[PDB]
Amino acid sequence: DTMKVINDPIHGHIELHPLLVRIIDTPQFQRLRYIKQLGGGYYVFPGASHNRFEHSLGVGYLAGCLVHALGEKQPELQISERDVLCVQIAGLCRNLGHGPFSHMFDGRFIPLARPEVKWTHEQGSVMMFEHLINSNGIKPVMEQYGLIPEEDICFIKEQIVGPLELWPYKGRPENKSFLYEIVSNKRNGIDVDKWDYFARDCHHLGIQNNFDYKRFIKFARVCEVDNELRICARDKEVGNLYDMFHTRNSLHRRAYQHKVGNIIDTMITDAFLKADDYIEITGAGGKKYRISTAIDDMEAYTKLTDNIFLEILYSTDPKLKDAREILKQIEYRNLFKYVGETQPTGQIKIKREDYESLPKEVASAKPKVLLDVKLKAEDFIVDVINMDYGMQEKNPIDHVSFYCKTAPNRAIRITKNQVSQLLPEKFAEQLIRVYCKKVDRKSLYAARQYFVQWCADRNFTKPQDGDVIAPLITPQKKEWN
Amino acid sequence: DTMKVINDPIHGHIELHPLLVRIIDTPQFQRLRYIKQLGGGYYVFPGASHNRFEHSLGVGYLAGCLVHALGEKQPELQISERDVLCVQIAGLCRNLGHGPFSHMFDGRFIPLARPEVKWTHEQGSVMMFEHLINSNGIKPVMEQYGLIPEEDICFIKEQIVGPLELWPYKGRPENKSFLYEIVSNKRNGIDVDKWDYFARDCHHLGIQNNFDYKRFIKFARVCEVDNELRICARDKEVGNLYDMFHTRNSLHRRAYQHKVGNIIDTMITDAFLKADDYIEITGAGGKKYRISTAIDDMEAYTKLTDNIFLEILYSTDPKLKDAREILKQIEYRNLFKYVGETQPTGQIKIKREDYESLPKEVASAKPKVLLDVKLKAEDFIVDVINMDYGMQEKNPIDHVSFYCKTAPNRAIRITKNQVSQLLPEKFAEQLIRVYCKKVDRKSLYAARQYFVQWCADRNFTKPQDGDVIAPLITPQKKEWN
Amino acid sequence: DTMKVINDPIHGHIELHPLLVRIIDTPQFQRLRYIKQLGGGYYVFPGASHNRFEHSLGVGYLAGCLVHALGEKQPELQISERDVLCVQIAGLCRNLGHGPFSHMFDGRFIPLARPEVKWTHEQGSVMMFEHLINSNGIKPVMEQYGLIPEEDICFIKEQIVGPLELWPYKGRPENKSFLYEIVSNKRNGIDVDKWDYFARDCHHLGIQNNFDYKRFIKFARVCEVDNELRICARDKEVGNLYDMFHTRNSLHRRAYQHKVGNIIDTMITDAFLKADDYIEITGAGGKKYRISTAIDDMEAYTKLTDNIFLEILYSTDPKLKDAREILKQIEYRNLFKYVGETQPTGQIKIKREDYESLPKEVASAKPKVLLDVKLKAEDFIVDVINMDYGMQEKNPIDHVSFYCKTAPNRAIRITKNQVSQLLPEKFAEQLIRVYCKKVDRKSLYAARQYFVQWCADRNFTKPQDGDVIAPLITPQKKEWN
Amino acid sequence: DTMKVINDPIHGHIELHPLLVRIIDTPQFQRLRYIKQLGGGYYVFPGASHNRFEHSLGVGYLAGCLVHALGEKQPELQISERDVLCVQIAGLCRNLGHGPFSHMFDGRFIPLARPEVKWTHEQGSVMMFEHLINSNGIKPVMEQYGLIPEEDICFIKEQIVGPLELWPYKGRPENKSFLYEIVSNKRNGIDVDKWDYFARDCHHLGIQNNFDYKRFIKFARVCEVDNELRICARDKEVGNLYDMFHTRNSLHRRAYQHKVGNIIDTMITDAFLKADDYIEITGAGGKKYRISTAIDDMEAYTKLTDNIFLEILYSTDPKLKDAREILKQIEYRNLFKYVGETQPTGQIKIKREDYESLPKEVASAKPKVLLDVKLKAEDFIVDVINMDYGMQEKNPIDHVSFYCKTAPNRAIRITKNQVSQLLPEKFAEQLIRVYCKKVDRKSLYAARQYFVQWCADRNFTKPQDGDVIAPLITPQKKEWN
Ligand SMILES: Nc1ncnc2c1ncn2[C@H]1C[C@H](O)[C@@H](COP(=O)(O)OP(=O)(O)OP(=O)(O)O)O1
Ligand SMILES: Nc1ncnc2c1ncn2[C@H]1C[C@H](O)[C@@H](COP(=O)(O)OP(=O)(O)OP(=O)(O)O)O1
Ligand SMILES: Nc1ncnc2c1ncn2[C@H]1C[C@H](O)[C@@H](COP(=O)(O)OP(=O)(O)OP(=O)(O)O)O1
Ligand SMILES: Nc1ncnc2c1ncn2[C@H]1C[C@H](O)[C@@H](COP(=O)(O)OP(=O)(O)OP(=O)(O)O)O1
Ligand SMILES: [Mg+2]
Ligand SMILES: [Mg+2]
Repeated sequence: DTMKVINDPIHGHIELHPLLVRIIDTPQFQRLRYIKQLGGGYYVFPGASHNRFEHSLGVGYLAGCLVHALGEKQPELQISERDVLCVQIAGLCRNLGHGPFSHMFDGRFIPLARPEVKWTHEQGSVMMFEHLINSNGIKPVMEQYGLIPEEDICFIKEQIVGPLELWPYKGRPENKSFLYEIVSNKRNGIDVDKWDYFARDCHHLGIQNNFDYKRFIKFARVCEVDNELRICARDKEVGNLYDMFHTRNSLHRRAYQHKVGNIIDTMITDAFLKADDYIEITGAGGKKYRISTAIDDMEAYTKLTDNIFLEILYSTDPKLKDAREILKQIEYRNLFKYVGETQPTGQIKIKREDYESLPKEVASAKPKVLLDVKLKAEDFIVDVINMDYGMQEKNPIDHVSFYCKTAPNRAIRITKNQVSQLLPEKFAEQLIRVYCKKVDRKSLYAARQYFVQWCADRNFTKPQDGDVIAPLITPQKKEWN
Repeated sequence: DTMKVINDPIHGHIELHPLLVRIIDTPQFQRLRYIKQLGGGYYVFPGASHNRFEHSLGVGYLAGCLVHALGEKQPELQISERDVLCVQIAGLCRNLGHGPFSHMFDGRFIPLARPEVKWTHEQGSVMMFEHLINSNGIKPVMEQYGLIPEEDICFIKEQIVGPLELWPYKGRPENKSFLYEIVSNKRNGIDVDKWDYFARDCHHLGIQNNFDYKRFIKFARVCEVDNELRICARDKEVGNLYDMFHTRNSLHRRAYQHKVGNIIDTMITDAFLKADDYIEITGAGGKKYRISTAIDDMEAYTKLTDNIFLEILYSTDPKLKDAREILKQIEYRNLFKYVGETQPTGQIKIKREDYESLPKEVASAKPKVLLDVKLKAEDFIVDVINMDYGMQEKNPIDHVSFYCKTAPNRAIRITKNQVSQLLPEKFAEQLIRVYCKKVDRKSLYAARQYFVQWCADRNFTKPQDGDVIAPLITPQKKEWN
Repeated sequence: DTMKVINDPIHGHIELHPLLVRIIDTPQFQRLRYIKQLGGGYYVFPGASHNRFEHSLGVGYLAGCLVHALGEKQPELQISERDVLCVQIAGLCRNLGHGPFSHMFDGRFIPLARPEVKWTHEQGSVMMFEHLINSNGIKPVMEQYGLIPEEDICFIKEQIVGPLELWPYKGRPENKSFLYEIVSNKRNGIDVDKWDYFARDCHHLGIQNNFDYKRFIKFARVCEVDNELRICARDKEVGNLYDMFHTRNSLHRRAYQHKVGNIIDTMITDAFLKADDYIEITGAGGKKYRISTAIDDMEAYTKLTDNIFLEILYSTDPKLKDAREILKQIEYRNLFKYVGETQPTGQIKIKREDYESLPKEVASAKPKVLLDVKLKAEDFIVDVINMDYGMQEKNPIDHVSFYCKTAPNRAIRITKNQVSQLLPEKFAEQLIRVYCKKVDRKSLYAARQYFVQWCADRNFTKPQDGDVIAPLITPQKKEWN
Repeated sequence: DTMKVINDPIHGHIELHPLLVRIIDTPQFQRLRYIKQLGGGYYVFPGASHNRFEHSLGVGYLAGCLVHALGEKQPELQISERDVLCVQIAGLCRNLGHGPFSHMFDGRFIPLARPEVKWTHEQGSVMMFEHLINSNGIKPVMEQYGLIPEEDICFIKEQIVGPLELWPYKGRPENKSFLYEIVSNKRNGIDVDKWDYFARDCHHLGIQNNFDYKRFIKFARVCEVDNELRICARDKEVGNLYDMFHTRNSLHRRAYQHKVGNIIDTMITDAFLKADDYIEITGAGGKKYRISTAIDDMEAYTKLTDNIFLEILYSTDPKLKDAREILKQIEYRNLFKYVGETQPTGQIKIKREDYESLPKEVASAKPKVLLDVKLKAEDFIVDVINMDYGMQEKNPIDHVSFYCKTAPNRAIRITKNQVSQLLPEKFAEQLIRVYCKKVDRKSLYAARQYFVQWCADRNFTKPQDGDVIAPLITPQKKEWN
């Protein structure tokens, strides 16, 4: 075995060490070719045909770039080939746990199908990784290339999911703490995963990426912070970091949370729920699993991909008729109709436990307007989106360490006010989208009146088109005009 | 209904007329989302996740751009909105007949599964188009927007597949002849289909595109040629056109005929053949079809996409065991091994009827070298590739008309010698690739000796690495050294 | 004369009407080839070799695109070919008044050389335009293509500089008000000039552009607002507009106000001041002008370009020795040294009349630290930069009109709170940079102590590296720590 | 001093070793900021504002990339940091000898002004380099970083211009022969200089680059060939190399030899010739030089840049009136008129000594057509362009060595016939362009008749528009029709 070269449109020619090739050439990894990165986003942005596979290669490549760069600048860190390979493998493998249509599956479907469970793609990645290693005899190959499976497997998993519980990590000691900041940065979110998806998603979406990760890599250094060795950024690059999160937020606003992409994800989720009793996936020892239970057996999960969509769409079984009809309405573009968007005001924050009650509230509103139809709770969908800088209300740049050119080994902190007054005052907000499942002209007119009335009753912000869609409703609220 | 905007990474924001939206939002068209543009190419170029869907949008867009541009420069042509819509629809729909993995299906699978049939994606496109129109009530909508279904449906089909047999077309008269040169140019191959795939494939492959279609559109004009109105290019742009075909050939050499992408297509084709008896696809009136017969019923063909690959891979049926094993070997990257490449010499041309005899010839060669194993015909795959400028031995630029700035309405011809002596002397050639199905070190060593010996016996060109892979064989042939 | 095509790396093949060609092919316009778009920026960003010439072509092109797009969507506006040409010409000609090194000349040099004068490149553009027309016999050519010089020349000038003083414009009536929003938008700054520079500067700088003007053009419409016809943007595009200004601010932070690019501009300005007595530029009737007075005669101003830099650098005249030495220090990269950056706190705002007093304040600070050298006012440079969203403290999106899909003719307003809580709370700030003209190690150490002490005394923000450069100074200030 | 980072739009963030920074920050190098890469090309392609400075940085960067890559793959080569720095410096400095408007100066001007001299930019680069080193105290700095000035300066110069005289080089021995193939490859032309200009020129021209140098670097290796260690390319990459030269030839056809860019270069050259007696450039010890003699004194040559154009344009001296008028006609776009293009036939090859006789031949032709004016030799310009693959009639790929994956240390040769029959049969040709200095309609009509008659008399190829521009002349020649 020798090194392979892969040509990636985003990063160019990437070299893969033979051990990485071995990990990649397994059913568990190759599975990612059949999972769209952006789920339902492809149904709005036709360039977004890309899958988790190629993103994982990129993440693995960049993880290697950063660890190599640090080793070259700072030989005193004693970064070994072994460390590099482990960081690359964690990079390659942090997406292994994704399900059909990526975030649709763990963000919408599993929470509704198995409310009692607490599941994340991160956890799934660790489980799939263990399955990949054991099913394919990778441990001996790791030993052949100088890795120590016991410690290094633990390291790799910790890089993906955090401590499997004071230094809380066992795979490496504090003197190598900075290695835990590369693939999945739990401290402030600044990691190579973002860097790849910014660049790759932009390339495919047809929207231009504003963040320069190559620059960041050039200016990164390791310094001592509170008895840990951590990655620090050059002081003057702080603005670029603020911009990185701004870019992330723009991408969510323009693409990842696109109102129609989301309703498509929602429709697909509904079809999966209606199919979940009837689709069987064979796992370990021939045992049969459902879409919602395949997460319990990695052998079954290996075979759970976007393919399920087409299996349902092309099914002839009358049991799958309701699920199949939903997908067919997607194809004919008879989608649930977007009614509008609003936001909470002041300190008001909508809790997850209240999401189910919201359609009922909308249907209970009593707009003083003449209506041909009356709508019921089940006619409304309410989608609540939490937008933030990756740390709820917290500013991630408060959790970043910097260095200055006159003392490159001395770590410092930079506050928001030392950067600019043009920065956000808050770092989190919620958007509420409302859609109507009845798509005829009269139902939609009515849905608009209910929605705007509900916004007024709850003291939410005025929808942007409120005066046009509900001219009889908006004047009651002085605050709006 | 009003016009929709779609954002495409290649062309930007494309406007779609409501009638086009209606055609697009049907199962027949949306199907193209599940068919990879480059088939097995994705297994070599991980950026090439793109599907026929987005390519079709682009072709439809560019077709519109060119016809609009000509109408704006030359009002005297009397190009109508009706003409524009018809050309856009033909652009959109010329890929409707593609099967799983695009060219794999009509280039390898159908020829082996149904040798008696003569099938092409072009023919399939016309059938799928008719099916799309009839199944979805499109005719009334066409009338609503000023089209005349009888004439215009004929025009659209003729644009895709040529005369459905003097002027041989019925959908438009000779004064609109130039319209037939936009979507699928049967005269010289210069059409909007190439322009989109050059740009889109390059974007995804990570290889840079050298052809500027926007420039070409700016310099295009309609002039009278032999009592037809044809599209002419500005004289000085002739070099750019030679370059366009050079680019096409480079793309085939680097990507579309990549030796490993082709062997993956071949392995997938073999799995399909082994599954063909057992997969059933439901068509019109509940009748059941096979992969190879789905082409006879468009209702069934609608459901025949890349999904078949995963249906086989994930199958548990013991009947599908052999097919499923082939695909699994793809996942583990245990692929048939490439042995080498050579070309015929002089006037020698390999005929299609002789393709089957070639593995037998290779196995019959008697290299004077010590071999642990003897290989048989069934161990060898011989792939013959015809590379040309789109017209067999003919130079397509001999079939292009030009105009000069001093007389923009007078069409002229330009010969190769009026352009450059650095151009090709021939416009067609054949490549022969040999692979071995036995992948162990000793079988591959042997396969190399047989292959090189066969090249020598047939007086084919010396493989580039011949002296390295078969040092005992190459010296016998004086011609090589 | 017929239309010319130009190939631009940003916009592709641009078509130029013959009248535009005639305007372009004059000494007054071609001058712009010898004036760098980014001035001293090229000395930091080596890709920024681009000149005002090519930017002007782009602005003229985009101005045409927008006016054409609006006319095609809304024929009822009665936009004429004449209107289009006039808007294109204003676009082409709004940069004609730039001087050597663009903003350096009217932003730094003229204010210091001729404090009594009030001069702007805008004013210069109008003067140069009039000169161009009269010197080159353009009026007859304009009449030949259907323009009415009296009204249209007025219109063009008004588009550049605003009313040459109710409806305050004379070149077009209120029903064509929207035309005044294309080239130089005095209401909110959203114009084609920005669009071209964002794209072109980014292409040359090596920083990626986040704003999509093509999208914006597609969604733009004209609606009635307060008895004027104005350009409106689609409601949901409001986020993209906020982002456009954010992008502009990032470009200023990263590139246009780069600390070293600015000090280079400052050094060049100083050399020009020292040369201003001795360089003579011949204007109308052989009369001689200086660099600072060439603005009074357009014939002389025509010959005032970046060339002055080299004329000084290559001079042998002993009178120009001091000016020439400054430029030589640029070449050897012996630049004034950047000491640091800080900002005012609270309501504090530095007025233009106080800029001269600032070096003196820095030199008067009394840091309690042992210093080998004492520095004087003349050793310090203080550069005060006003950063905003183009309207001082005002939010430009408050001055934008929108429309919604359900009523495309009805203009509406959108507030900040209807968009996001992640937006800036303020839209303007000031940055203060300090540099030292003594570049030796001991002077620079001292300069750092003075600077930080001055920040503390004035209650400015703590410099980011303050604790490292002045550890003995920073602890006195509790606010900092 | 520590390493600097520069952001280049083509290569990204490039790191510069402190010694390189010192070389760059001198008047001799910074000079290159005032010399356009493409000369008169900017007057046709307005994006091509780029200068030799930024190209030199890129060449220096890529030279470092390649030497680093080879050292990392093959530690047994013993490539030292010293070797790397020397190769970078040669890359940085191989453009130091370019004159105003780059190839215009050594390709047109010097050959006409100083026919007796044999001058090339290469020679100029060595002289400027020596001047740079000596004038700026660089030798000590080189010693400080481990270079040995005697040997290393010799090595650097040899890399630029070849042996200054079996192994003909003194700066390194045969075991380091491969180092001489990086910056300026005298064997086959495949070097980092091309790679940068392909990418950078394309970026600025608005034409897309087809060659992937990063790929080439990844597949490059050093192997023993005829008792030298040389750079070898992977066998299968041979097609990409053919394509690289095809790309180079396309760029010449489309841009570098653009008919109008060339006539502008010719006009500028004529102005320089007319100014050469009167412009004085001050060199060593105050001595005065002319444009054509500044090459004899590097102090003077340091000050000879594109500035000369503007010095002439802006001059008031009546002696410079004729030169100044030529440049003014450029600004008004009153250029010499292109008449047509043709090529020699068969074995016919035009020698340099016959270039001067060609205008006379054109004027002596006797077209049997009625002409209002008779034209003289001095009215015609004949531009003869030799287009090739960099080695006259020779195929450079015959001078490239390859390796195969099965024996990476064994160098091999590949012939054209082992690659493709679609490759050129010849590797050199000549183009003849004719222009007329009389631009009125009747002169140009007449010029066309003379030109086509001359083509017919000389048995050159038929101009593409021949039948249109000279319908009475073309029928006499049966060969044409
Ligand atoms: N000419 C090319 N230009 C750019 N990318 C290419 C080119 N050829 C192939 N690629 C891409 C496709 C793959 O991602 C990657 C692997 O390339 P390739 O060198 O063809 O691998 P290989 O496995 O077929 O060759 P090998 O015989 O060396 O193993 O490079
Ligand atoms: N900010 C953005 N930048 C670039 N492209 C975008 C942006 N938002 C959406 N798109 C792309 C994705 C889709 O292919 C296309 C659809 O645009 P959009 O106007 O969001 O559709 P829509 O159907 O949601 O609008 P409408 O509200 O009229 O229905 O544009
Ligand atoms: N092959 C090419 N690709 C892209 N741009 C090109 C090409 N050739 C020329 N250009 C650019 C340079 C100019 O900006 C613009 C003008 O092209 P060109 O057609 O050569 O004008 P021209 O004036 O020389 O031809 P004409 O003979 O029509 O007057 O296009
Ligand atoms: N935010 C940015 N993004 C991209 N390029 C940048 C950015 N800032 C600066 N550049 C460019 C300008 C230079 O070509 C190169 C390095 O600039 P910069 O890091 O600011 O140098 P510097 O000399 O100001 O820093 P210092 O001297 O503080 O080490 O990168
Ligand atoms: Mg391989
Ligand atoms: Mg610096």
